[PDB]
Amino acid sequence: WIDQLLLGISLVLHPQHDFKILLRLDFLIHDLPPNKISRRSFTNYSFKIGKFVSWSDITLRHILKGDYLGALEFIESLLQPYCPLANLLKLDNNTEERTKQLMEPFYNLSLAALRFLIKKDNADYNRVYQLLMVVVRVLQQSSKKLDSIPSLDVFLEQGLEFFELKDNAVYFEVVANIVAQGSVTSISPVLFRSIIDYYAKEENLKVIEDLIIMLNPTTLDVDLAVKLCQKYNLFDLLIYIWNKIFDDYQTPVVDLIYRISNQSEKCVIFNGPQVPPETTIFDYVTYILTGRQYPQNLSISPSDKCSKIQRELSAFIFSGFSIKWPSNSNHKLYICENPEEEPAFPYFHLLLKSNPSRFLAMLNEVFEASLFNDDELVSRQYVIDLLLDAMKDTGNSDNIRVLVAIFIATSISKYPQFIKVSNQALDCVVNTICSSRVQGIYEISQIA
Amino acid sequence: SVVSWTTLTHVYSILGAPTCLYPTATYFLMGTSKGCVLIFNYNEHLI
Amino acid sequence: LSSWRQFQLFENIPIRDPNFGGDSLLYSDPTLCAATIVDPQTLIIAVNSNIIKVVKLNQSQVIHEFQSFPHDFQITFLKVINGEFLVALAESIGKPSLIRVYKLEKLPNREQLYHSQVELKNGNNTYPISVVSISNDLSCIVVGFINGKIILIRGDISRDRGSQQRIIYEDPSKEPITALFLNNDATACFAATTSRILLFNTTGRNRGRPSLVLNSKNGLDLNCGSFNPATNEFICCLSNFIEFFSSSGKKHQFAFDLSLRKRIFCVDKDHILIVTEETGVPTTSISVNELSPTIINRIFIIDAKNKIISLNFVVSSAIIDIFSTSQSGKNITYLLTSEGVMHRITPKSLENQINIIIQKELYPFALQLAKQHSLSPLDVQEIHKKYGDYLFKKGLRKEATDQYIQCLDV
Repeated sequence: WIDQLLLGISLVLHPQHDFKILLRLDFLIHDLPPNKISRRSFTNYSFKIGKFVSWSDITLRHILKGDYLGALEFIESLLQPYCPLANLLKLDNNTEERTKQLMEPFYNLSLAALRFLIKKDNADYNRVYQLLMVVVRVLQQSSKKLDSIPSLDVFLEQGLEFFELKDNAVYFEVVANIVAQGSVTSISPVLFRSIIDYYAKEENLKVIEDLIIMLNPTTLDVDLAVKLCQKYNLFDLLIYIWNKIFDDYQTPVVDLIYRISNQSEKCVIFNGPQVPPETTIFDYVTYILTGRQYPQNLSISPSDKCSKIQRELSAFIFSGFSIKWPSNSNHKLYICENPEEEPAFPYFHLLLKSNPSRFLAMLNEVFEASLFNDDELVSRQYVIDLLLDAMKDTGNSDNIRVLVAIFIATSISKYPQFIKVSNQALDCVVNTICSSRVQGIYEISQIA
Repeated sequence: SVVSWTTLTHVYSILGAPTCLYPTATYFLMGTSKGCVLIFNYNEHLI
Repeated sequence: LSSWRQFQLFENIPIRDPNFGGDSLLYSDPTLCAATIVDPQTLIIAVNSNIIKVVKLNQSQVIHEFQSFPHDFQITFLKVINGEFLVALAESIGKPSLIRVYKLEKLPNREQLYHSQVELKNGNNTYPISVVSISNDLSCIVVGFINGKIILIRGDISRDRGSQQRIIYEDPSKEPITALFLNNDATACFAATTSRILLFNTTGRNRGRPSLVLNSKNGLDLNCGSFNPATNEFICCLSNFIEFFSSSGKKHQFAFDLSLRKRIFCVDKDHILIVTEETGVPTTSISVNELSPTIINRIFIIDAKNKIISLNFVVSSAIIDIFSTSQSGKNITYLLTSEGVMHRITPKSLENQINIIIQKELYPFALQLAKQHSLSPLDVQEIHKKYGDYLFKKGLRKEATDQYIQCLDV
């Protein structure tokens, strides 16, 4: 019996639970009668006694070895609750105060390791990534609930200033791709701003998206993020925050509408000199209606909550009363500047008049979704009737009428459930499809 | 691994001046075919 | 294509799995999960998404079977390395994809019994994995997704950690990766995303950009590329062109009409094996009675150097995957259909080829065809003799005497 729980032909086995041996030794060199563990201690003529050593001694040897990663992994393995040799390793038996007294020299030596590498021009992308990932994960499992032990965020800020005079070229890169793979969120605002500035004088424009896409909304930092986005005019990122954090979708739509109808003075979300392209409203609605988060592909986080959002957007888009300012209000905005003409579906009319081709493409994409399926409520018949009545009344220069007729013909081409149309109604479409002087669409008209 | 071995060569000198042995709290005893048990302290101190 | 001539110079034999009789269905379960042959007498199969079995096709009797991995480990691909490890890979919808490696001649019976683990960790868990490539010496592995993301893993995989998950290239406009081929083992990579075929360098010093832009005007569809290992070439397919891109980048363009591709594969650095699917042809003159059944795939084997068509036959149902390996000097190919057949394609004897070609009456072509393999002089003299008499019997004598000039000593 080596100890109270450890028990020892050419291996100390713990009696508790399994009887697996500890390790192996070669006593033949020491001239091993065979039978000839006293007080936790032990060739041909001389007397040799073997004794255990300290973990700190092993760490010191690893320092002399020139590599700290071995000692890093050794300490991490020792940090596990299963330490049958804790008493033999001059450590406290219970794991709680064992981890309490440890993991401080872990932090100090991890800090010293980066300085050791940067001293001998260790600019290789390999070693730094491995060491940083190991440190990050190890600090991640150990939930720091006690005194001292600065969080992982503080460690990154400390390590940032170590690289200086062009040495910050790849350290930001090594900090990145951990957000991409995903093992930590809630980074320090200062380092966030530094990384944003570093990639600002560069044309990445894509690593930033993921940098915000994965990172949890628990760390808000909205004001700083909003200011950075406004300075960099990053409208796709701007809309996402309002979609998720501010929990408002009508406000971006109203801002885009104001940007459209010569009313940029009333915009709130977008106020910088740069103006987003008008096509955003022709893709954001597509994403929301079918179910999607702009600009990514994931439909929705909450299942049932999406129904309210889609019903709200569908009611607002195809309204016919020119609803008032979002939320409770006493006055109503207008599509046009002077409010005298009767607004019979003004928003839909404006959207159709702004761009025929993109609007038709968006509608064609929307019909293939399950939103119009019955499963107020808007069906395909309502939209087809709206377009059919919008066909006449000479309100178009015949540049949009032909496209509308083509789209109606294509929509009524397929009908197991779509729509039944009166015979006289088809006469207008048939006449319009081949009575216009517009050119460049001869090939499309034939197949349609 | 962490088993550092410390060796004292004074055993041969003491024998000149190895069947079984047993260590005490501070010293050790050795017995062989000589028939005289040898007591040796850890500080090179000697029936 | 009918522009060139048709030959018959590869021995093709189809066989049916005999275990299909009764309930011992070796090939009836949907097993789109990939397989791979090791030597001309062995075969591996995956089934039920976590069972691996080995079968000796010489007698169609199961030798050993095992099941590993937790649930939802849907096996995607399966292939053998230049050595013998036979890596295995799969994915889960929520759980991050885990890749592990086994060893040949060491069959597992317990649960894990692995040798190494790979921990590909993309953002969340979506966008299932696409074509992958692994180094011959187990040094670097390149993985491509179906959104525009390319990832690389380096270091030692056999014994050390498969770390260094550095991401290279982002591919804006959200285009899926269609082909990732590792070049000569030292340092090169070929990429494609249905446009802008790229010449990536695995040094890792790229600034998130195409290392060497090339033909950034078009691309190709899924699993439509090949790679000759002998001369480090990039045999691929285009709308009406075939390319021979090298390490530095050359262009040996050809001319051919091919507008219905689905899969291509090279064989022996001189013949390329393709599979063709057409499913009829629509036109105004003819009338489509109903949903016509898909005409089964027609297989062509194009040949380099001289322009000729090797074989053209029909298969039973479809093609799942192709193995196409052989340790001997000759090389053989293998196909797996829907129900499962073992079409064997082997090179025929040279004497049979010369006999059929002289039956075809194209003797002058047979001259250099025999010259390619450097036949014995006696065979050359015999060929000259038969050509000379076959010319003489027609009625022309001058060229017959010209052939007889070196037809002597026989």
